[PDB]
Amino acid sequence: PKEPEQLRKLFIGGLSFETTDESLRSHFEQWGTLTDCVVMRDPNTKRSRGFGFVTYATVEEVDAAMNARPHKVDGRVVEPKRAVSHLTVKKIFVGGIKEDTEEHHLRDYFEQYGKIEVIEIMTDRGSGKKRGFAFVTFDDHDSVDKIVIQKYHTVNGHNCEVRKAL
Ligand SMILES: CN[C@@H]1CCCN(c2cccnn2)C1
Repeated sequence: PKEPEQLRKLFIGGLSFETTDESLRSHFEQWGTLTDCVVMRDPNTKRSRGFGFVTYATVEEVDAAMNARPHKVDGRVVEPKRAVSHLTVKKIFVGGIKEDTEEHHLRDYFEQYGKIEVIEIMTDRGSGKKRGFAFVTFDDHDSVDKIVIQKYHTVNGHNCEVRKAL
């Protein structure tokens, strides 16, 4: 069936106050079918609040829209983000990797979510032994947002716990 609607929405911040439901839709329809598209406005003045949201038919369409950033909508670069599960960060904690998980295990898996800048496999300050967790830093927050909404992460045969970090 259909992916949950929450996972198909993009919050668009930084809109030009002249962007309308129609111009936001015409822009974002380039990357998929939009089932919803709304500019948020003041209830009394009708003046734009400078943000809005679009809902795609599928998660792959959300991905396509995010991969097409930066988006310049009505002359202004906007800020799309997936809906809250916003804690906008570029780093994840990866736990449950035990002592046999290496850098290449984490890189080969996580590189398909985004461009990796740092992998830090955590070791004991006294003994140097691996502690069984790591941090991965990406160049952009959407990688992290995709990662943390998955129910499961399997890396090196381990079922891992993944959370946003700082
Ligand atoms: C072994 N438990 C670790 C130690 C410190 C890192 N940590 C987290 C968890 C979520 C986000 N950032 N860091 C928990």
